[PDB]
Amino acid sequence: VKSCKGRCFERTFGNCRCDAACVELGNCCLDYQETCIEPEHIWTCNKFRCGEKRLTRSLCACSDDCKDKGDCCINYSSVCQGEKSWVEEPCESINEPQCPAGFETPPTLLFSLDGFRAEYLHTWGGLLPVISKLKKCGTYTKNMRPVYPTKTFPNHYSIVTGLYPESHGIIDNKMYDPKMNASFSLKSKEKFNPEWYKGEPIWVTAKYQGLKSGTFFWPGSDVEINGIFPDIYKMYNGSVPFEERILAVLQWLQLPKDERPHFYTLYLEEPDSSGHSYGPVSSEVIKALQRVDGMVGMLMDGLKELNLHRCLNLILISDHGMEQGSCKKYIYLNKYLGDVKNIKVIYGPAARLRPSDVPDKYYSFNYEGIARNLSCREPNQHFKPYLKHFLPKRLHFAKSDRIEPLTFYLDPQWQLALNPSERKYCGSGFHGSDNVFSNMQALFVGYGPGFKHGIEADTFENIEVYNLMCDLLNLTPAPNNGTHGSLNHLLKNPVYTPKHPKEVHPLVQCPFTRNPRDNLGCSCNPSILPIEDFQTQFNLTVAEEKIIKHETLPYGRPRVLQKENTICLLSQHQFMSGYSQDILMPLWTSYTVDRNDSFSTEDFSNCLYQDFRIPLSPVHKCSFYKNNTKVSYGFLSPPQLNKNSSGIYSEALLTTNIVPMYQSFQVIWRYFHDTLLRKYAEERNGVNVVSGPVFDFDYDGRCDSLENLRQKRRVIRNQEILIPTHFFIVLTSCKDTSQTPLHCENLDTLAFILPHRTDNSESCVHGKHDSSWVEELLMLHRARITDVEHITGLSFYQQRKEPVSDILKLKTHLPTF
Ligand SMILES: *[C@@H]1O[C@H](CO)[C@@H](O[C@@H]2O[C@H](CO)[C@@H](O[C@@H]3O[C@H](CO)[C@@H](O)[C@H](O[C@@H]4O[C@H](CO)[C@@H](O)[C@H](O)[C@@H]4O)[C@@H]3O)[C@H](O)[C@H]2NC(C)=O)[C@H](O)[C@H]1NC(C)=O
Ligand SMILES: *[C@@H]1O[C@H](CO)[C@@H](O[C@@H]2O[C@H](CO)[C@@H](O[C@H]3O[C@H](CO)[C@@H](O)[C@H](O)[C@@H]3O)[C@H](O)[C@H]2NC(C)=O)[C@H](O)[C@H]1NC(C)=O
Ligand SMILES: *[C@@H]1O[C@H](CO)[C@@H](O[C@@H]2O[C@H](CO)[C@@H](O)[C@H](O)[C@H]2NC(C)=O)[C@H](O)[C@H]1NC(C)=O
Ligand SMILES: COc1ccc2c(Oc3ccc(NS(N)(=O)=O)cc3)ccnc2c1
Ligand SMILES: *[C@@H]1O[C@H](CO)[C@@H](O)[C@H](O)[C@H]1NC(C)=O
Ligand SMILES: *[C@@H]1O[C@H](CO)[C@@H](O)[C@H](O)[C@H]1NC(C)=O
Ligand SMILES: [Zn+2]
Ligand SMILES: [Zn+2]
Repeated sequence: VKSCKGRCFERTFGNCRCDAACVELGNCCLDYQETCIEPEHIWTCNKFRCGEKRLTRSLCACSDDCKDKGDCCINYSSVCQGEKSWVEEPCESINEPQCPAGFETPPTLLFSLDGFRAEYLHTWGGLLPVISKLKKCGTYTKNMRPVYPTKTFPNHYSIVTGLYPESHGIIDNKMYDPKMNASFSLKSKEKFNPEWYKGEPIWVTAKYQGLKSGTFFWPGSDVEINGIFPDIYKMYNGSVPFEERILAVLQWLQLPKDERPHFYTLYLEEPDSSGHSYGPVSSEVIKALQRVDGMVGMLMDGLKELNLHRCLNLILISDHGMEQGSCKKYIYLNKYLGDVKNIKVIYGPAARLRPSDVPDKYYSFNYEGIARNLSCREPNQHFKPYLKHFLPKRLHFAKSDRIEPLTFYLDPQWQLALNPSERKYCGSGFHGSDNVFSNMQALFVGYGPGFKHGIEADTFENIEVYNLMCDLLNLTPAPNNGTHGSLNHLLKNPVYTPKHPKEVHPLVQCPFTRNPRDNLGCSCNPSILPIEDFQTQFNLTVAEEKIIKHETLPYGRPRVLQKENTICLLSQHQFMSGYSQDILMPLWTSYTVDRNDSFSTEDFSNCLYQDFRIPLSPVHKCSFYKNNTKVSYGFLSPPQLNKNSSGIYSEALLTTNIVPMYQSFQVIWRYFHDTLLRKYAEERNGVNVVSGPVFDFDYDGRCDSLENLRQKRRVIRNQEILIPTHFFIVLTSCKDTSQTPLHCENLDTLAFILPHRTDNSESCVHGKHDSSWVEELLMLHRARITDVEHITGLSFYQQRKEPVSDILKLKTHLPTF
């Protein structure tokens, strides 16, 4: 008499009412809403609904017959039969997958929570029980590094292609292509134009190898790519409630095996939506995090009902993080340029500049002009104009013609526009900043038979996930920017065992040739002890060679993977090197600074000794460089480093150990070898060094072919000289500072690809100590060893006893401080 249970919408006499008219009269039963109305709007059972008379308008049922008719709400068993929800069960390991026929290869589901920054789980884990249990029972990283720019379409498409945006063509949510003379927008018909989307998304990879795919939203999944759609896909519609998306995927997993997909996707707009609207630290973001946690729980409860919770490989992921924007942390360019109307500026933290008159002036326009106009205009300026090829190589943001030739690099929390009118609310949450900023780091949790249990992996990049998903589905990956095997440590049973790459040609021989001691035009410091008998000093016993090889190449010599190359090994007492006769320059030197080594202050300028192992060339003579305004030279292995004396190491002054070097770059190079290298050596109990030139004239992150290098030589004093685009450095010590670089159990690495520029305008030098700015520039231009490998065509560490996959893990690491 006091409850609507069983009598929804039936007229009553005397009892509280359960008809629509009761509301206005205020004589409804206490439970009228929960019993009769709520079921039309919710996907959950509760203590009011358990044993309900079936309602015709209810989204799912909590009636006694719901199991038989198979339309129970997902939480029915937990709430109405007192069984445990997935999250309530303790972790148990999934060694053998428990799958139906059709799933001999188990399915993989890629579940994106847009704008879920890694920090949300660090801080709010206690409010997020389901995601917290997936972490506890699964494979987790505190930080997954997204691609630059840290935006939705770029990162989602990178996750399913393993490609940098510069290569997959989706470089932002808004772009212009000058060859197509079209603009890309998420609100335009151009979003569906196949021409934008390059590479091979995993659902295409899967199709070619006999697996069907089912996407409930993913950037690109509603587009015909290489003539292919997913076998099941949805036209984007953000209004579709999360519950309906999850329920649909659970229907696809019940398809008969002939039509049932193996690869699934799920995309939710939260907590990105709430992040923008209310900021990453807000009541709205907390409620949004609890909601997506509940939705993940709904999937797991759903998989459990289907007995697929020990079958399906789930990758819970996000595209990027979220930062608090501020109207006080917004740069407007009109302050420096005036209210000009000939330029269009892409606003945000990944701001870019382009002429209005396109495609006509797209290449011809004076980018360099505005670049110089906007450099070092204030002290502690919060932005930096960069021609795209001068951006740090770690950002891999230049190759595409869709990347405007002038870009801006913004400090954390800072954004940029032309003027206040051409942006949105400045106080909103935002993302797009440098992919190494803490608040831009993303979520990754892997749970299922394929994944290890209770593992916390070191930080990895989302471009590695394509290969991982391919391994989980026994697919052969399309060519991508991931290092295949670098994530084998996440997998119970790795399917791909990587091998170190084999070098194409063997080392050529550079033998001693008797030739006349020639004048090089050098005014050598009298301090330096010249090389009196070369043939004597460099005819080494195999006993003596083995001592040097062990001290300078403790990890093995760099191997050269280039097609056409003639490299030869040069021994010296303190360093080894690979010399290119084809470019008259070493491709790499290797030496080791010990904790108790000496660095000389004695001048060694305009001093060189002839190396009788290679033909003498005009560009190897002090005379070529004497009062030369266009280029100078520098040494790879540092002459300042003496082990046997307290003077200058004479063997380092050989013509074979010099590289063309702009006078402005010498400031950086000197500071590194005089100050920093000594400090590193002390702090780490020694440091092995490998340094060399880099030639990336195509600014594509790859070493240029020898064919291409011929046409890139400059003419200076009627000599053909090849000037490096960058210089690389790779420092290697031990994790354990009790050990020296020659006897490490575990390698601690730190690599740089320093840009080789005619000025130091990048660093805004004037009125600041030399000390500060050089370390700041090194930090900004750090790189993975894998980045160095791709851009030099070298391969390091091939003599380490570690398995290959462990070395790939080490080479793909990027140091964060
Ligand atoms: C990330 O991974 C990417 C995929 O592996 C990789 O990009 C590939 O780069 C190579 C070389 O730049 C591209 O391969 C072709 O190589 C020749 C060079 O001789 C190009 O000329 C050729 O272009 C073409 O032009 C022809 C016109 O006559 C035509 O017949 C061809 O069909 C073709 O259009 C190729 O471009 C390859 O396409 C790239 N793939 C993609 C998807 O971008 C990146 O280098 C790698 N990034 C890093 C930093 O490692
Ligand atoms: C995008 O997804 C939206 C949410 O799924 C969807 O909106 C919803 O569309 C349904 C259509 O059934 C509306 O229901 C209306 O139509 C039925 C059919 O007879 C009648 O009961 C009523 O006239 C009812 O108003 C929902 O009201 C509506 N839901 C919401 C929250 O707006 C869109 O249709 C989807 N598609 C596109 C392309 O926009
Ligand atoms: C490149 O695209 C631009 C912009 O769409 C084109 O410019 C337009 O030209 C038409 C022809 O009279 C006019 O509608 C307008 O002057 C422009 N339209 C807009 C929307 O700005 C241009 O024709 C295209 N082609 C080339 C190669 O320049
Ligand atoms: C079906 O393929 C897709 C998947 C996602 C798409 C998308 O995802 C987004 C949604 C909303 C915001 N804006 S937000 N999260 O602030 O409200 C951004 C990206 C935008 C446009 N098309 C898509 C097609
Ligand atoms: C920068 O260019 C603007 C025009 O866009 C000009 O008015 C201004 O004087 C320039 N500022 C310099 C050169 O510092
Ligand atoms: C030329 O080089 C010498 C030292 O070799 C240097 O002291 C001098 O400044 C330079 N001369 C000119 C013309 O700049
Ligand atoms: Zn996003
Ligand atoms: Zn966003």
